[PDB]
Amino acid sequence: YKLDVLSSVHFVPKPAETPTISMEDAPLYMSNASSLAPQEIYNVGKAEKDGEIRLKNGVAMSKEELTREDKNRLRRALKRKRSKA
Amino acid sequence: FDRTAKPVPVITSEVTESLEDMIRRRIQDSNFDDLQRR
Amino acid sequence: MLRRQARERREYLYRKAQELQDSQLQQKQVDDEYAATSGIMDPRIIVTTSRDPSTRLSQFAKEIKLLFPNAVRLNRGNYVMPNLVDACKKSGTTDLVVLHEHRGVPTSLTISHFPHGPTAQFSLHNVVMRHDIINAGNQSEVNPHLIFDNFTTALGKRVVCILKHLFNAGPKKDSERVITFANRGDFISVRQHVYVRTREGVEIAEVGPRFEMRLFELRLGTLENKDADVEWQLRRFIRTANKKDYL
Amino acid sequence: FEVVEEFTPVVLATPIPEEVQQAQTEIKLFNKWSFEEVEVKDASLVDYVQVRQPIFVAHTAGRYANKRFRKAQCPIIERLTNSLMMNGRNNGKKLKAVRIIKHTLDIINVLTDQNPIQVVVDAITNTGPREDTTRVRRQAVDVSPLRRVNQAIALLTIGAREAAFRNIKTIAETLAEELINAAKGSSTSYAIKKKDELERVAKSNR
Amino acid sequence: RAWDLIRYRNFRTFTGTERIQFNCLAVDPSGEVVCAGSLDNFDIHVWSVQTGQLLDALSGHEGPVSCLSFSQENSVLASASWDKTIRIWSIFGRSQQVEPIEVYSDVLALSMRPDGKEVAVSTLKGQISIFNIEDAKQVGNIDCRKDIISGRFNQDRFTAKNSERSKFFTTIHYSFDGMAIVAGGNNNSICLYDVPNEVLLKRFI
Amino acid sequence: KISDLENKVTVSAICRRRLPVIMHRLKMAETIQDAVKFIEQGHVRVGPNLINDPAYLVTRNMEDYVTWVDNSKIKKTLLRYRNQIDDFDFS
Amino acid sequence: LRIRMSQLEDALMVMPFSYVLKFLKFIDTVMQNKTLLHSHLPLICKNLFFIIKFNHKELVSQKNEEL
Amino acid sequence: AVPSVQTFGKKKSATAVAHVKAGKGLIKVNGSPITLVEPEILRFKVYEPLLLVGLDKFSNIDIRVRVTGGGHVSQVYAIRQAIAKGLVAYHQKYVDEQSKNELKKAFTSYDRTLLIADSRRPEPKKFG
Amino acid sequence: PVTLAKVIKVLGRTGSRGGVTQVRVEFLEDTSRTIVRNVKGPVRENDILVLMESEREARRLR
Amino acid sequence: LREKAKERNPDEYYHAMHS
RNA sequence: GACGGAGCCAGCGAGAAACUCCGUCGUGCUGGGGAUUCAACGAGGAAUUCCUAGUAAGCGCAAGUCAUCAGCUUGCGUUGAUUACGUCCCUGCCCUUUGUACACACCG
Repeated sequence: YKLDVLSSVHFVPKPAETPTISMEDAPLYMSNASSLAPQEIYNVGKAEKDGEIRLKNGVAMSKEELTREDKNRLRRALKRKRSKA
Repeated sequence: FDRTAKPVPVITSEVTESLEDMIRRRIQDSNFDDLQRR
Repeated sequence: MLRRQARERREYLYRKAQELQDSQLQQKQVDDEYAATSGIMDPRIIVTTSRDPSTRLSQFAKEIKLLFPNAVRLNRGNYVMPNLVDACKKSGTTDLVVLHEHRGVPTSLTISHFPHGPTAQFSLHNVVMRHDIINAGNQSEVNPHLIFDNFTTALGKRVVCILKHLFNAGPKKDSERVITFANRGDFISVRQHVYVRTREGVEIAEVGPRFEMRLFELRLGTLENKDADVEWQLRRFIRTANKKDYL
Repeated sequence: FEVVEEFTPVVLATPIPEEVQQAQTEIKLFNKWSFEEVEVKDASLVDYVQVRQPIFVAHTAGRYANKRFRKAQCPIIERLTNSLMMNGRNNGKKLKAVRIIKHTLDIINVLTDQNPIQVVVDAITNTGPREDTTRVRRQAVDVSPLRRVNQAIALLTIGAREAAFRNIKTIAETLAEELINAAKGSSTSYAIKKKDELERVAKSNR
Repeated sequence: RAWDLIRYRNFRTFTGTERIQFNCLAVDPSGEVVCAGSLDNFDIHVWSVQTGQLLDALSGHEGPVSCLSFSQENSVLASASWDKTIRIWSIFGRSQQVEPIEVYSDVLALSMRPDGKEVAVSTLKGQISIFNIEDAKQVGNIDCRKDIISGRFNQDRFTAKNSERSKFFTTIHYSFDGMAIVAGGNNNSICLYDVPNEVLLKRFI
Repeated sequence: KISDLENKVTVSAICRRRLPVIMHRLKMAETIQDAVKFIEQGHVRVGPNLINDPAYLVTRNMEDYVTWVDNSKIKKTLLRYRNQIDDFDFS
Repeated sequence: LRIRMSQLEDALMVMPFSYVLKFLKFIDTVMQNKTLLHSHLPLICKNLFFIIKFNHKELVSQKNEEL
Repeated sequence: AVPSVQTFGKKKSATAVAHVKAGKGLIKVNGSPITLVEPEILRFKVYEPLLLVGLDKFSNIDIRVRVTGGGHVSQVYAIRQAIAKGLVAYHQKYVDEQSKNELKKAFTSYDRTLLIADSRRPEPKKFG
Repeated sequence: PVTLAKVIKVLGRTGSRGGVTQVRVEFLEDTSRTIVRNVKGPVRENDILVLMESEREARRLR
Repeated sequence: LREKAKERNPDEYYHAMHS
């Protein structure tokens, strides 16, 4: 405040148990849950089961049903992800 | 008679081979005196 | 606007004096100009020539442009050095490069660092342009590797610090393009090559050009300022010139 | 009913010629052509051949090369004069183009009683080719109006230049006859010949 | 800082490398590019809304950038300064360009036509000048020095009429119809002008 | 640094930033007393704003743009002696 | 589907009007195929809307009652 | 003293100083009448302001221009700028500002270069 | 006879040959009917253009 | 002298100048 | 455009021209060319270099301030344009193919 008032062109005002009322809010009718994005609530992650591959696309892949050719490219697909990482 | 200043060098062949041997050695050792992000 | 420039120069001359005293006490890091922007912002370079340049000098400027990844060539038609430098500083350029010649033979190379210096002037010898090479082809413009050989004295480090900052930082590790500046008796041979990593060594190929540069003036200010105080100058009529070495 | 704004005859300590106050009545090129009656016959060339802002002399020092299309705002007469100076030896001298265009307009009036500036507009409109070809062989496609007017000026100037390059005819008279012939639409004008050939070639590769 | 008014959250924050003080701001109509100006740096910082990275810095002003605005339609940027000039920036497009227009005095405020064909600027001389963006020529000029009312301060030792403290408008804006300007400043007056013919409609205390 | 900040700060340093002190360095006024008269009479503007209070301290970025007011009779004298009074700029 | 989204709008923007009329016929053919439409309904909708926006003034010009 | 104003016009290195005072309509450039300025072909250029606003306003003033520096074209444009500027300044100082506004409006409507210096500060078109 | 058509939209990313711009134009005689055409010169929006043939449809010229 | 000419304050004002 | 008159406008730096007005000449290697009296040269092949605004180009003036330069180098001013300022179609050179990116939207 002090260095402000000396170097301010215009008027600068001086800056200023029991339960307390919150003077100011960040709206009342708004709900906290509605303020959170779907991604924030939940986002697809890695496989919980070791025999599954789930991508961020939301598709899970059981290794048993995967054919050999599909398994190969997926392994190579991961390697590219790991390589630059 | 005296000469005041250095003679400007002549880039002869045995000069050239010496410089390129130096250049190959640093690339062989990957010793580059280059700027890097900070 | 002129008042700001006048004040900044006084602060700058004070800073170098303080930096010079600190180094002398150490005698008993990167320079202040480049410390602020070292490795943060890539250099911005303009290459130009003297008025009514010969065709070869224009060609040589293009070659220097290709040498520097972030270089832009500007025609110097009727531009005045204050007008040139002021127009340059507004655009935010880091360095300015100006060339001279003699009957289509490049002669001198001067580098001035903005906003406030330093300015370094070089003299060229044994210049060999790539256009002299037939069927040479086009260059690679990747961020090249830099080689600095035989720079030992404090001035040599200063020449290194000036020159090093003209390039972009952080060349990728396996870049095939390398630029080398080898100091040999104050005569810096400038070479650049493209190399291939072979199973039993390294093979390099010249693409050109060749030229030898010698510093003869280094000044604490922009090239426009012929009033600026001199950091260092090359003495030629001194009795020890024929055997004295500086870099 | 009338309105008067001046109640006293005006006399200046420095004499001024009568033609100058007559010009104060209305702005006229070289104080000797009015732009009021000028209209562009072809709708397409409108908004690119600019004649609404009257000027005394071609010289304007207007800054028309900043934008891609400020050239359209330039008065057409300056465009002709500035195109006229060419071939290196004439570079640097627009004022010579100004004298040449003045003499050319005088010649146009002498040969043809119509307002010469209208003749220039007519010639430019007539000699702007409407389609031509592009190398692929060739394939025929059409032309933007700006590029039309640019060729119109260029071809007229080039025909005038080459015609009198080594001829007794001076630049003024060859330019004048080229403009007259182009305005008439006669094939005699070189620019109209080039227009016809280009459009014919486009038709062949249509 | 960027704020969502549906969910009331600061989803993004932008800052310069050296903590540059910002005094003016403008946002692209597409809501993808933001430009801010500073009173100490003289260069307009540009960030990407989606990424939050500094795209580049628009340099060229010899003075601090006083105010900024994007054309709502053409998306052209107009920048003003105490440099006594106005610069039109065509940031979008393969090629980059700057069109400087000189003005008689220091510029304080700038308003953009909703059509995006004209720009108005308020100068320290107390003038509202309107220019055609596509051609970059002046089209109208309005006086304001007489219209403004400024009261002598109790501490003033000089008369209000002789005073020069504030006869300029520090803020201006158009009417959405496009025929009026409301102007305000460090004074006791709000003046509403009628742009095509340069007269005062009404004045408010 | 902070240890410097302990001792570098001085009353003289703050007084150095006084607008009456500053333009004296800029040579607008012979003397500090001449300066405080001019500011009170209202001839000196910092940036786009007029200042009539001597005790104002100019921060560094505003240091460059401290100047006289356009319609100052003083400035009219400044351009007159050097013979560059341009009446269009009203100064 | 094979056309990349980044270039879809422009490909739909290059579309000639008389050709656009045929694209409407194609959408009709998709429509009798209920299952195929349901599989890829959203992508069809965006393309149709952009086209109608693209040539709205041309479509109103057409007076074919069958259309 | 006699009411008068002083102004300048700049074009490249050409600089014209125009001194305007109450008078009987006397234009002189470098001590010679405006009608004698050269080159003659560009003479109308310097007639341009005198002509646009009407010779009547000039009848009540005596006005003198001194030009130095630059070339003939730059000198002509310096003169025309200086005369426009001086007319406007004189009208404001000693005549109603309504006429001042009218003068500015007319001049800027025709060509803004009469009133503001047209300075081609070099700009690097190539970014960087 | 020659028709006049007002440029209504400049086409982008058309792969046209260098110096060639694809454009869409609305005929003046009938604001409805539209055609796509290939041009050389610098063109913009709101320009009018003269066509000998109103039947050919433009095709990418590579 | 050259430096004095460069970094001259255009705003500097003096009294004997009035003469 | 050549020639004869007239008219005139700069900025660098301390051991003017181009140009404008009026006249003559006249498509003839001529009143162009100026080498050694009156030559070659009448616009330049295959090819090839560069170039976007006070820019290309013309014009003169000044100083040789430790490298280089001696009718060559730098600097100063004067005169001052056409075309394009859009494209990845060809060529060449690069970047991406873990949103990672704090909301919405879009993507997958």
